Amino acid sequence: SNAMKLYIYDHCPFCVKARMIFGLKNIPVELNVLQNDDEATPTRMIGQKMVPILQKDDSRYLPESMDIVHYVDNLDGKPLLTGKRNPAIEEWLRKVNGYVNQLLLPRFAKSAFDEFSTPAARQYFIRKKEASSGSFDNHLAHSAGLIKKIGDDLRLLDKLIVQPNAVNGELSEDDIHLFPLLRNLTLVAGIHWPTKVADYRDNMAKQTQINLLSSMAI
Ligand SMILES: *SC[C@H](NC(=O)CC[C@H](N)C(=O)O)C(=O)NCC(=O)O
Ligand SMILES: [Cl-]
Repeated sequence: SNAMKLYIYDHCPFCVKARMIFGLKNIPVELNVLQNDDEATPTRMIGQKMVPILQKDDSRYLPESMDIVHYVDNLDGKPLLTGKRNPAIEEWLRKVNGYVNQLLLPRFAKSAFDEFSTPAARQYFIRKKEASSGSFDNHLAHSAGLIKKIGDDLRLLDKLIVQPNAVNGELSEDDIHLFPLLRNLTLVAGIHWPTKVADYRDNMAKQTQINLLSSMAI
């Protein structure tokens, strides 16, 4: 038995990270999606508006995706995170995460994630992102080129994925960082997915108990 709760936004890759170990280890967790404009709830918990937040069995709260990942992986004394990391994956992720939000943010803002269920929450998101990283319409109008870019980058990634259940052969923090990106990329209609990338994406979604977004791709 456990009483763990995880406060999230469904679109947030850090929140996906925090959910992964629960799925991989079959540890129950109660997901609670917060409205994107809700400052008060997370502030009561941790003193700031940030997700993910884990509520531990003792009722105390733990923020920071990777701290949650390691706490939960370590709680039973037998971690699954046993593998080496590949500097090439860190580099690839840095490069892709540098431009990918031009595809993702405009699509998140148009999609049925629970954190955007109210018009106010959706507007809050749009306003904040557009005031920081530019026009959603401009980015959407550049989709063809951006889609070709991610397709090209995915072809290299394909050659680096060792197997569908571990990017480097044994599960590592590279899986924790890679899967959320691939999972959010399934919201982007038009991408050419290489075989090994698709197999890893599909298997990891199954093993982590985290849905892909293909059914609402746009
Ligand atoms: S994706 C939503 C945002 N979360 C984070 O960026 C978490 C980063 C932490 N360092 C981590 O958990 O690793 C977020 O909560 N945005 C603030 C907001 O007002 O939406
Ligand atoms: Cl990320």
